[PDB]
Amino acid sequence: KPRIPVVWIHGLECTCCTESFIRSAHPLAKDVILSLISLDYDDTLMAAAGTQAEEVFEDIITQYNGKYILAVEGNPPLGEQGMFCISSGRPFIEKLKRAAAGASAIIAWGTCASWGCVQAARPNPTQATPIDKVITDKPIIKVPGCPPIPDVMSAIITYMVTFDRLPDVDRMGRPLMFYGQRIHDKCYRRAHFDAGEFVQSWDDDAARKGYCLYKMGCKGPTTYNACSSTRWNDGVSFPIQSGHGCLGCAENGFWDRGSFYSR
Amino acid sequence: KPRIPVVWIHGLECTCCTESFIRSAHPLAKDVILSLISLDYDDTLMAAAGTQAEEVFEDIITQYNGKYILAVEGNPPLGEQGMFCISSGRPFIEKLKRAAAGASAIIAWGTCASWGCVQAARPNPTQATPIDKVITDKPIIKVPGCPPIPDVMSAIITYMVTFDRLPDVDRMGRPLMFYGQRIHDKCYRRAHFDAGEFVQSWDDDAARKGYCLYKMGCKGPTTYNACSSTRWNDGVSFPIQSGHGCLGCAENGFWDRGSFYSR
Amino acid sequence: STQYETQGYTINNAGRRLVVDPITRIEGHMRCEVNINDQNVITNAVSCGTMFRGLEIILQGRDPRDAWAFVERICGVCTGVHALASVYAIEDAIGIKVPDNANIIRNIMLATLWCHDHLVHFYQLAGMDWIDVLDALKADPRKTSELAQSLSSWPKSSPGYFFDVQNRLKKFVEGGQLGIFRNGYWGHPQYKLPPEANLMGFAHYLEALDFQREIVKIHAVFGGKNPHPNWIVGGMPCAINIDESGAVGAVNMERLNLVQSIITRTADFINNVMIPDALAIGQFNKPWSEIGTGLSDKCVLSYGAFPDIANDFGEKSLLMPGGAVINGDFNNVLPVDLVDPQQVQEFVDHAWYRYPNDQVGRHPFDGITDPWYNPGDVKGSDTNIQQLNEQERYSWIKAPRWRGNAMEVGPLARTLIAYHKGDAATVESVDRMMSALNLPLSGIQSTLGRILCRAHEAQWAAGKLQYFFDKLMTNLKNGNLATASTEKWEPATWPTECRGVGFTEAPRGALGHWAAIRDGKIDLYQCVVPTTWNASPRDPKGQIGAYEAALMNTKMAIPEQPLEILRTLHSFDPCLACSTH
Amino acid sequence: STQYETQGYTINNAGRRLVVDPITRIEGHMRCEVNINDQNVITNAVSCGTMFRGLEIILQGRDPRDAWAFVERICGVCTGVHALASVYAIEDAIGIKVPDNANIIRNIMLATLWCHDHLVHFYQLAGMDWIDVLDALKADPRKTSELAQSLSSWPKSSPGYFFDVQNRLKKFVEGGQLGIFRNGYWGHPQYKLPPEANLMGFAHYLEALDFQREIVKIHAVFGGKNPHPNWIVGGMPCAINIDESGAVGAVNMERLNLVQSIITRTADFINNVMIPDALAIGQFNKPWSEIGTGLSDKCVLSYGAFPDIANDFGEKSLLMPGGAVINGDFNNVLPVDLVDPQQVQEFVDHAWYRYPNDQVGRHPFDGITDPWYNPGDVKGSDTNIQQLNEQERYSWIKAPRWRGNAMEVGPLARTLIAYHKGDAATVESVDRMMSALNLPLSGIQSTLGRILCRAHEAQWAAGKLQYFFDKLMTNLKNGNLATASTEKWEPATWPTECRGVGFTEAPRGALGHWAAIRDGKIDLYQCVVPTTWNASPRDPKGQIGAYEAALMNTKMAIPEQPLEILRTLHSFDPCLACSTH
Ligand code: SF4
Ligand code: SF4
Ligand code: FCO
Ligand code: FCO
Ligand code: SF3
Ligand code: SF3
Ligand code: F3S
Ligand code: F3S
Ligand SMILES: [Cl-]
Ligand SMILES: [Cl-]
Ligand SMILES: [Cl-]
Ligand SMILES: [Cl-]
Ligand SMILES: [Mg+2]
Ligand SMILES: [Mg+2]
Ligand code: NI
Ligand code: NI
Repeated sequence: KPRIPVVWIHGLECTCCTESFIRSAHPLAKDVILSLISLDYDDTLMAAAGTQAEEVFEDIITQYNGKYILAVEGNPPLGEQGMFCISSGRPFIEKLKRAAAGASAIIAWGTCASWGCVQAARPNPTQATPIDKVITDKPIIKVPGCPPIPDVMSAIITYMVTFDRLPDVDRMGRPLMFYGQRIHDKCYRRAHFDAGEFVQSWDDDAARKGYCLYKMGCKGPTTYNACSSTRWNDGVSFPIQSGHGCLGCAENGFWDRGSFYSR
Repeated sequence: KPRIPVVWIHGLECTCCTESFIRSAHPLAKDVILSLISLDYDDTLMAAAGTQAEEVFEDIITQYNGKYILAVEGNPPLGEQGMFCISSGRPFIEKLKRAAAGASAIIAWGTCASWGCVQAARPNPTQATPIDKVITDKPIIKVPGCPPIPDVMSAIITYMVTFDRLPDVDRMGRPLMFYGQRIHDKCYRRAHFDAGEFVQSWDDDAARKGYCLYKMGCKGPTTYNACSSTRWNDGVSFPIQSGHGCLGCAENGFWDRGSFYSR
Repeated sequence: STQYETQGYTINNAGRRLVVDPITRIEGHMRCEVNINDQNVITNAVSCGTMFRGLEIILQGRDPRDAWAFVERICGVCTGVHALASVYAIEDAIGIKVPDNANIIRNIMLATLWCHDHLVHFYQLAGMDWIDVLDALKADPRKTSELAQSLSSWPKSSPGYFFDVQNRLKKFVEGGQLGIFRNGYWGHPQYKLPPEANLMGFAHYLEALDFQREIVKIHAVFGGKNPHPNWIVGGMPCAINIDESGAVGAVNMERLNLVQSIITRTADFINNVMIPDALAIGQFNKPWSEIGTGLSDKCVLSYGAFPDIANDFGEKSLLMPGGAVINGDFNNVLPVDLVDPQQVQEFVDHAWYRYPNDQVGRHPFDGITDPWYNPGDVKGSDTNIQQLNEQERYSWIKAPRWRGNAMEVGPLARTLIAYHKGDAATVESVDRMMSALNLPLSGIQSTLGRILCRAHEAQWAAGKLQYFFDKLMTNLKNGNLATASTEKWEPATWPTECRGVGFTEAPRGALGHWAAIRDGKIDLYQCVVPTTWNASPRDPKGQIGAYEAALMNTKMAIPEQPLEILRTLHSFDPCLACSTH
Repeated sequence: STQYETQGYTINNAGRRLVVDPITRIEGHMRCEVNINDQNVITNAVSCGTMFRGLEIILQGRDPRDAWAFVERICGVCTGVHALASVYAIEDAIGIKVPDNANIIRNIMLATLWCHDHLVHFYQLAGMDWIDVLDALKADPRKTSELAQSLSSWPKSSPGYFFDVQNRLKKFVEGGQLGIFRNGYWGHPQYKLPPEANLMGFAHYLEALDFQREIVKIHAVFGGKNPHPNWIVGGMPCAINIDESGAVGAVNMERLNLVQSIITRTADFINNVMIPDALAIGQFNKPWSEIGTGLSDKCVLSYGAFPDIANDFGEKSLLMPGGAVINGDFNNVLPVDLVDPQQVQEFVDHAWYRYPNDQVGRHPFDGITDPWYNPGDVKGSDTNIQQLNEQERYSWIKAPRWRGNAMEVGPLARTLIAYHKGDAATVESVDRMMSALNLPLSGIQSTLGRILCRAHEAQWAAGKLQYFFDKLMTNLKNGNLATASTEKWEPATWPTECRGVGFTEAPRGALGHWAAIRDGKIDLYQCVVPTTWNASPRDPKGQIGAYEAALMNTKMAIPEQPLEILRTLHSFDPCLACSTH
């Protein structure tokens, strides 16, 4: 049977969302690409460059008008007439709008496309702007995190292909399945939090026993993500399990909510 | 250079401890066997049977007298003159004592060898008896659980070979590294416990949200093990994560502490 | 010495007595004794379970809802199957129907076990009876590659790979620490593989040891852990949440993805490693298609398993057929009823138990487990057995019979039953497999046949895994998430007095749990387990069980080296903890 | 049109103009323009970073302890390397020494990144420039097996395997949904692999895509997650507990076991898949040992990396040598000092930034990041560039120089530096590698050479992984567990005013972070990143950077199909997000 067309574009970004995607353990990114979707455009992985790449882009969005999913990594800058991010000699934002116009739905990968992420942190030199502030007439699924969990990314994809619909979302457009609860609502150190058992300086006795990282600045209490349950890299770890507090990296504006090491 | 000789014997058992050992993800049981130890006797895996197996047993405990580690799975029954478990036409307990006498140290695998496990539950028809009540003049490391976690078993082995010493133990002879804390001290559902958010009947809304299993009988609060941190089967799950309360399976007499579904 | 005739055999205990105690590369504890004549042919075979724990006693007075957890620890090898039989039995007693997804997940747990158990048995338990491990040191790596590549599409076949495996084995043995290979039967004339096939098989032994750990991840997802996953009366505790808040606390799309990944790799390993190895062993050991027939051409039994219609245990539902054949009449597959007191019975005249009348058999609803260690007139003493006395009590295993008939259970039994009831997939698979070996159908009724059917079943179960997963996903797509029925969870809702039967097909054969509930507590709990059948001692008519029959009439090249005995016994996959419970 | 001479090149912008925008199979956003003469030879090359975010601006006013987390997001491909440079820089400023285990773990994090980044670059980014994926459909599976087995002991080589891979690709393309292969350069005359080597390479592409995910589990253990692991100023937060209560809450023996398992498999994959594939590409593409030399025979730079003596960044400590060569004088490897205002400077006369005087270069401690989009007289408009004007400002990338010299950085640079400082392992390795291809040493100074050195480095780093792990375990055996120094964690302990430099060798080359702290906050933070060097625009003397130089003088078979340009650019592993930050 035909596989669902996906167009994956890139604005201002670090490429952490593409890298996360290819870490998928189940399904493997290999099998996603070969069997689950048609990844028809993707700057980081595709053979075609330059005019060949433009031809793929134009052909796909024309031929599958109204039928492709648009995945967006990174975000459009509004500064300098959009020429802080240039694609084919024009503002990235023009490519975003053209791609958005033909999509059935959009996936905003990561805190970049969802919220703004690091380039939108004070003082936001480029006027980096999240996708939903620019595209206002399309379903946008926000999949935040810097980056999101690999197996969350692949799970959302498999959900859309298997069930042939978008995940249900909270009021902010995040899939309930993985963003419905807080890190702190499923954190294996909560026993210590409840007991007032806290790491107070790095590598103290409390740290060597896996005590709670709240006094070290953990932002788990205000952060919605699946890290403390699903975990990272095939269930191997997550920030808190490896001894560092949650930064808040799935939440809007997390860079500017004060030092990572303060309350 | 020579690998450390290990003699692995079996009393009354279900073989869950051998099966757990071979599930090891890192190191693989294969590499443990080929490279880390010399598994010189083991009924479940060894080529030799009958008189050939007796010859291996006698040769190993003679040639490496004072130099081998004895691993014990299962336990001796004292009933019917010990002939509830017969090896080479004699009571298993005689084989246990002979093996113990030449060992440098003993590992009591599982709740069977550590405490008694299911055959020692009321009314203990066979007078199944844990190893430390029979062998009283040797270092015994208790590694309880029914069975213990695969990667805990392999970790204890790698510790002994790498560091050339026994793990430090609590007052019950359990390695501090993995049995120093309770399931409930590192359970990812503690947030729910602390908030009074409990499953009340199977597959209710609370269950579908991963609420705490205390009211369904979970014995995590009184059970020392690594299941809620290290988890099972290469970090894939543990009892509570898959929706069933802890049975208490690492604790002495857990079968006779009342219904698994009561407090 | 005495001689009598039973089931076409002449049981004669004159001549040299051989003892194999312990039997290794089985689960649990077994003793085997034979007599051989001057031609080194077995004229008498004695099967003795050398352990007992007493789960049926321990279960009395417990909560029925807790039963599954106790009986699961009957066995860590067939881990889960007793839990399944238990929840089936309690549900049957109380009158509980589980939701479809619970049923499907249970079928997944059982299919996972079949795959895992059959695979590990083939390589780690039986394999060294067929593969001469030390002979692999003589193989040519390139010829090994060429052989492997002629048999299979499996990627891992390079000369350098076989050289590395060979070098690993060489370094292992070079210090004289041979471990599990020490004092084996290497070089015995019944080892018939060329060195290249020994190196191919040994490589696969190591690959299987690695890979098996992955299969049970399906058990970890739905059941928390392996060994010894968790279950509930009323369904399964692994609540499902696909598309709602808190899915991180349940079986969600990422968890199901993990399960799918394991299913695919499991099928691939079985189909491309185990299946071709099973056929290769067949190819080099065709005489063993005529050794160890035992009861397999006379009497075979299946209860059936894998109900595809939730809560329906009838013929139209069970994907693995049930039925009984007696008297070598494979044209009359007979229906089995586990409530009928005239069908399944256990005798203890030759076992270490007390009955009011040891000359009759008791249906498990009338079962009694009153241990009585009484070996009578042994050579030696009651704490130092040199020779069991098989004219008296000689085992911790009860003697089950079906309508008074001694039956074989397990993969070969099931295959025969399914074949002769006309199951299309079974017929096609068996015909293909026997065609490939240029052997008649009858070649399957043998020690070699038991191993071939076990491989067939691993492939069958891997295919069924995908089928069940697909059915689960179909339900989820339709908004059907339920995993538990709790309307009758509370004791107050149960009948004051009720009884039930839970049955399935464990890896080793037909499994039944018979439970009686009274006043909220277990009144009686009786287990009849596959190895109880196969390893059975004799009955009041002197009839022999499947192990004793299969060992009868067997040639031994070297009496002091019991390779032929090990081959036949191992081919049944003995689980002695199961047998005795 | 104009012509001038620089660094032995004749820069001539007469003739046909070619534009490649976007450059794909890189990290981030790049535009390349060339002019070709009547022989289709490149006479002008223009390197343009088409993105900017402004991390150096964002970092002002932040806590120094938080800096690593912001700058890590300069790049998700070389994820971690900026965090490392950051903690190095802050520690250097404040005067912090970390415990040995922190240093070792940091070295492990960097070595892990080298292995991962080099591997994925080789297959997923550069690979399809050398492997004709569609031509793999023509390969013979058996010949493929034979080729693979002649090159490597890697297990996965069976004809059936190559057939299955080929059939997968066949079914993928059959329906016309070619995905990442759509509208590629397949069939271009510069594709020189035989079909069997294309199928071998494509199979390895898929194997590498799978396997790369495993390497970063090391980052997950010590750093919580990948991409973008966590770090601290003062060491690492992954506290160690081996033999005490609560080891479940720390890096314990089971966690270290996982790490060891990943190291072994990583080394095995690199040594037996990537290394032979790199040599095979060399074998079939020997002319590319003479294409794309650029600055690699004139000017190369390494800062050095992997300090083996904790807190010592000197020559005797760094396992990866630092040094500079200028003017093609490889007999005089020069010392590098990152504090010397006369050494590292950045120019912006040809970049979209404001300086008080754009005719001078600023050392990063005097650096300025004041964005100024001013493309001047382009063909088109400010929002529709048809042709950059390389006589004025044409990039978001600053132009770094070392003592006024345009330098190449990265694996080839490091290899040349180590080689010519007389590092025994490097000399032996390079000599053997060039010997095997029957090429002179000079063949390494090339597009093909950059790819060969990258493979060499992946092998080197995999070896170093084990070395560092062994050093960690040695400390743990001696009871040395410390992972963090917190004496100067609190701002109140810091100098009111201080500054520092953190430097390392990222996968793509020499990396420096220059940080100035005042009153507990970042006063200035300036980054000069490897691709900033390599993708550099021109300076006031018109000198060209590594990309422009390497593209110069290159023949194109088909102007409209820029395969030669992609090959040379990809050989440097461009990271444009890094370049611009
Ligand atoms: S470590 Fe963070 S998320 Fe976990 S219990 Fe403490 S504050 Fe909450
Ligand atoms: S599920 Fe059990 S161990 Fe976890 S918080 Fe609740 S009672 Fe404690
Ligand atoms: N299979 C299995 Fe175990 C036995 N015999 C059970 O039931
Ligand atoms: N490697 C890498 Fe990224 C670049 N260029 C850095 O530093
Ligand atoms: Fe994930 S591209 Fe990396 S920065 Fe934070 S999401 Fe963006
Ligand atoms: Fe683990 S052999 Fe299985 S019963 Fe509980 S430990 Fe015993
Ligand atoms: S930092 Fe991000 S990765 Fe998870 S634990 Fe916190 S939301
Ligand atoms: S039942 Fe046992 S396996 Fe762990 S979660 Fe409880 S100690
Ligand atoms: Cl794009
Ligand atoms: Cl944000
Ligand atoms: Cl034993
Ligand atoms: Cl106990
Ligand atoms: Mg029974
Ligand atoms: Mg800079
Ligand atoms: Ni069993
Ligand atoms: Ni980068």
